[PDB]
Formats: sequence, C-alpha cells, structure tokens
Amino acid sequence: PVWKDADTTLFCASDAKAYETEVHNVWATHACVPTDPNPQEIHLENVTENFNMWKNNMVEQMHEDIISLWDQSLQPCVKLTGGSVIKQACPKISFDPIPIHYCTPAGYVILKCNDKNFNGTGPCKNVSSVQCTHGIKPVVSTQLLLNGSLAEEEIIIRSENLTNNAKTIIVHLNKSVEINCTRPSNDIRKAYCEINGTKWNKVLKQVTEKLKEHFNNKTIIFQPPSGGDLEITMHTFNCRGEFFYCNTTQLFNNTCIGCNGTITLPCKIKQIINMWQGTGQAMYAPPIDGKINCVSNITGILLTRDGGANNTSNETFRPGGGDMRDNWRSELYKYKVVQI
Ligand SMILES: CN1CCN(C(=O)N2C[C@H](CN)C[C@H](C(=O)Nc3ccc(Cl)c(F)c3)C2)CC1
Ligand SMILES: *[C@@H]1O[C@H](CO)[C@@H](O)[C@H](O)[C@H]1NC(C)=O
Ligand SMILES: *[C@@H]1O[C@H](CO)[C@@H](O)[C@H](O)[C@H]1NC(C)=O
Ligand SMILES: *[C@@H]1O[C@H](CO)[C@@H](O)[C@H](O)[C@H]1NC(C)=O
Ligand SMILES: *[C@@H]1O[C@H](CO)[C@@H](O)[C@H](O)[C@H]1NC(C)=O
Ligand SMILES: *[C@@H]1O[C@H](CO)[C@@H](O)[C@H](O)[C@H]1NC(C)=O
Ligand SMILES: *[C@@H]1O[C@H](CO)[C@@H](O)[C@H](O)[C@H]1NC(C)=O
Ligand SMILES: *[C@@H]1O[C@H](CO)[C@@H](O)[C@H](O)[C@H]1NC(C)=O
Ligand SMILES: *[C@@H]1O[C@H](CO)[C@@H](O)[C@H](O)[C@H]1NC(C)=O
Ligand SMILES: *[C@@H]1O[C@H](CO)[C@@H](O)[C@H](O)[C@H]1NC(C)=O
Ligand SMILES: *[C@@H]1O[C@H](CO)[C@@H](O)[C@H](O)[C@H]1NC(C)=O
Ligand SMILES: *[C@@H]1O[C@H](CO)[C@@H](O)[C@H](O)[C@H]1NC(C)=O
Ligand SMILES: *[C@@H]1O[C@H](CO)[C@@H](O)[C@H](O)[C@H]1NC(C)=O
Repeated sequence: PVWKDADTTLFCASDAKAYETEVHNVWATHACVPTDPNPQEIHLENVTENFNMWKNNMVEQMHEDIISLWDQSLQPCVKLTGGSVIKQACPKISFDPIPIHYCTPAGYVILKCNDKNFNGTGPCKNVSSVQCTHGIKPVVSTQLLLNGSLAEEEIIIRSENLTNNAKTIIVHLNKSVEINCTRPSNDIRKAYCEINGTKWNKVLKQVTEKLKEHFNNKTIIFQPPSGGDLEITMHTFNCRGEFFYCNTTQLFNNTCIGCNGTITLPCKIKQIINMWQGTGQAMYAPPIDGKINCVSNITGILLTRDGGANNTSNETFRPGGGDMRDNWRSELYKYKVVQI
C-alpha cells in the first residue's frame, strides 16, 4: 500500500459494439478491450495526494490515440502536409464519439481526486484509487467543450498559471447549455446553431463572477478572438462527419449582462481544414445530403486572457482553442498514474 508518481503504458477500454460501423466503435473494437464489468474504487483513508493536470502523461496518452483514431477513420481526399499531396479515398463515414476509458497495467493504479472543488493542480484530500478511468468521449472542438462532464458544485477555473496570460484557462461549467446545430436539407454549406439566450447569458454571468474572484473583482470583459485562422476564430467541431465552423460573436460580444431570446449563430461546413493532429491542411468532400443535426451540451469554455492589461482596471477574455490536449485535460484532470 505504498507508491510513487510514475508513467507507464496504458491500455483502453470501451463498450464498442462489434457490429457498428461508426468509426469510434471500430477503432475501439480493435484497439481497446471490453470495459471492466466489475469496477471498484478503493478509498484511501486520510491520504493526501498532489495532482497536476497541466503536466499529466495520461493526457498525452489519450492524445496519441485520438490522433490515431482520426487517422484511420476520418480521412481526407487530399492531405497537404508541408509540401506533399497524398491523395486518397474519402468516403462519407459514420461518426459519433463514444466514451473510452484509460486503465493501468498490472503494477500501477490511477489515483482519482474526489474533491468536488478540485481545480486540477496541487493537493487533494479525498483520494480514491482506480484501475480504469470513467468513460470519456474524445470530442474534438475549439472554443467550447461539448458533451463532457460538469463540475459538481461551483464553476471551476482551471489553469497552469492564472497570472501568466499565455496559459490557457478552462472553465468548468456546473450547468450545461444545450447547443443545437443544424445544416438543413436541400448553399449546402450553410448552417447554424441555436442556443437559449437566457440560459447562456446567465451562465456567462456566473462565469464572470467566478473570474471576478480570481482577479481581484477587476472588471471582466469578454471579446472574440483577435487574429486566428478560422479554427480558432470560430467555434469548430465535427458533426456526423462534417466540420462545422460557427461564429460565436453573439455569445462573447453582446455582453448583454431586451436580449433574452434564441441566439442563432451562423455556421459554415468547410471541406478544407487546418488540422489539429499536426500542421497541415486536409480537404474533404462536400457534405452529405439531408438534415445534419447535432444537439450537444456545452460543458466548458476555453479562454485566453489578454496581456498588457496590468495597468488598467479590466481583464479581457477571448475564447481559444487549437491544442486538443486541453480538451482531454478537461476530463482527465482528476486522474493520476502512480506505480505501486
Ligand atoms: C500545435 N498543434 C500542432 C498542430 N496544430 C495546429 O497547427 N493548429 C492550427 C490550426 C489553424 N492554424 C487550427 C488547429 C485546429 O484546431 N484544427 C481543428 C480541426 C478540426 C476541428 Cl473539428 C477542430 F476543432 C480544430 C490547431 C494543432 C496543434
Ligand atoms: C469522498 O469521495 C467518495 C467518492 O464518492 C465518497 O465516499 C464521498 O464523496 C467522500 N467521502 C467522505 C468521507 O467525505
Ligand atoms: C454554479 O456555480 C455558481 C458559482 O460559480 C453558483 O453560484 C451556482 O449556484 C451554481 N449553479 C448550479 C446549477 O450548480
Ligand atoms: C488550485 O488550487 C491550489 C490549492 O488550493 C492553489 O495553490 C492554486 O493556485 C489553484 N489554482 C487555480 C488556477 O485556482
Ligand atoms: C506565473 O506567471 C508569471 C508571469 O509570467 C510568472 O512571473 C510566474 O513565475 C509564473 N508562475 C510560476 C510558478 O512559474
Ligand atoms: C434543434 O433544431 C431543429 C431545427 O431548428 C429543431 O427541429 C429541433 O426541435 C431542435 N431541438 C432538438 C432537440 O433537436
Ligand atoms: C431558456 O432557459 C430558461 C431558463 O434559464 C427558460 O426559462 C426558458 O424557457 C428557455 N427558453 C426557451 C426558448 O426554451
Ligand atoms: C470582491 O467583491 C466582493 C463584493 O461582493 C467582496 O465581498 C470581496 O471581498 C471582493 N474580493 C476581492 C478579492 O476583491
Ligand atoms: C462573426 O460575425 C460578426 C458579425 O456578427 C463579424 O463581425 C465577424 O467578423 C465574424 N467573425 C469572423 C471571424 O469573420
Ligand atoms: C463585437 O465585437 C466585434 C469586434 O470583433 C465588432 O464586430 C462589433 O463592433 C462588436 N459588437 C457591436 C454590437 O458593436
Ligand atoms: C453530443 O452528444 C449527442 C448525443 O449523444 C450527439 O448527438 C452529438 O453529436 C454530440 N456532439 C458532438 C459534437 O459530437
Ligand atoms: C446534457 O445535460 C443533461 C443535464 O445536464 C444531461 O442529463 C445529459 O446527459 C447531457 N447530454 C449528454 C449527451 O451528455
Ligand atoms: C503583469 O503582471 C504580472 C503579475 O502581476 C507579471 O508577472 C507580468 O510580468 C506583468 N506583465 C507586464 C507586461 O508587465
């Protein structure tokens, strides 16, 4: 019953249905094992551990998989990679991320912080031990984190160094905000997302107050990104295979804290993407026919605070994204690998 921080090679578990053609099911059928049918965590009594979500290998462990997963599934007609043009087959596929678990091999375990207000760094008091993590959907997105877990109590602000403006801030919402995005049946690339103005605005209000506590009640200001390539300037995600690019100016720019209706963001489905796995562009074919719809829960926000504001009374925050390791860090933050 003693251990030390260490890294090893993990394996995955998921409930992939062997028959299903959906790319995540297929990727998990041949690369992951069946989920533990008999899990049991082991509370360690009055044991206090330290965690660090910004420096956790599990996150790089998951990243590598999703990159492998996307490489063998979601695959472009043409891939441009620093002066190369590999052409390929690019058939429309079935895409809907499932949860995947991360388990340790014999000789190690994962420590799971259960402080409902854990921020991801430092000390944790109620510490549990698990063999595998819970089911995590590997949802790829910028600006908004969708379909994830929620914070159990207060909205949590996660960062490696709040004081360093270069380090990303992950907001962990305690209440989700539904976001419905549709590309109507037959511009075929035109689409949009609908969001409750009231709900979203109340949540953003609350978020503002949280950041207030972390930044000496200094005026909090939200704005959209200042410069970017579209993947970052817009809220980007994949819905049923298609890459959606939505303009979130109406969430971070009306402030509005008579505005309380249904926010409607304009989006566009882009065949040509700047990849997240590695630098390069990938070009897909045009969209599939019929209404393409994905309703998702917004569960977190990726923010970047402005710099050089030290001499003012304001703090400016803009939605960020691009590095997916932060998206995985969004769910894995409470886990840590220790060798027995
Ligand atoms: C650093 N590391 C290595 C290479 N990367 C880049 O160069 N990126 C820059 C690029 C614009 N310049 C945006 C990229 C991005 O996020 N693409 C993206 C694609 C599809 C979806 Cl669905 C999505 F949500 C996002 C991030 C990845 C990060
Ligand atoms: C510690 O977390 C575990 C996980 O559910 C649970 O027993 C309870 O929330 C906490 N226990 C105590 C004694 O606080
Ligand atoms: C969410 O957390 C905030 C604190 O940031 C709190 O005021 C609010 O009541 C919480 N709401 C829910 C639904 O948990
Ligand atoms: C996280 O919590 C620890 C301990 O309470 C604290 O030292 C650290 O500053 C916190 N980080 C943030 C971003 O709140
Ligand atoms: C946090 O950022 C500030 C500003 O760059 C820096 O001076 C400080 O050393 C950072 N904290 C740590 C622990 O490095
Ligand atoms: C989502 O949007 C479409 C089109 O506006 C609508 O038909 C549907 O009822 C909305 N809600 C859900 C849960 O799909
Ligand atoms: C938006 O959510 C609020 C609760 O915050 C609710 O009163 C209202 O019915 C919702 N709006 C719509 C159009 O469903
Ligand atoms: C922020 O303002 C609130 C006012 O409700 C006050 O109670 C609190 O002490 C202030 N905190 C800081 C860090 O300025
Ligand atoms: C998003 O829409 C607003 C208008 O609502 C526009 O000013 C802005 O340029 C758009 N964003 C981008 C990156 O084009
Ligand atoms: C929103 O901010 C953007 C700056 O990127 C700009 O289009 C616009 O002036 C702002 N909104 C309003 C209502 O002025
Ligand atoms: C979120 O989950 C819903 C229900 O499982 C799904 O229909 C939707 O496609 C998911 N969103 C994304 C972006 O994958
Ligand atoms: C969206 O949120 C509701 C309530 O927070 C939850 O019951 C539901 O499972 C969430 N959807 C997904 C796809 O996780
Ligand atoms: C802004 O303030 C932080 C901490 O107060 C400091 O670490 C950082 O270097 C400052 N930035 C500039 C440009 O002075």
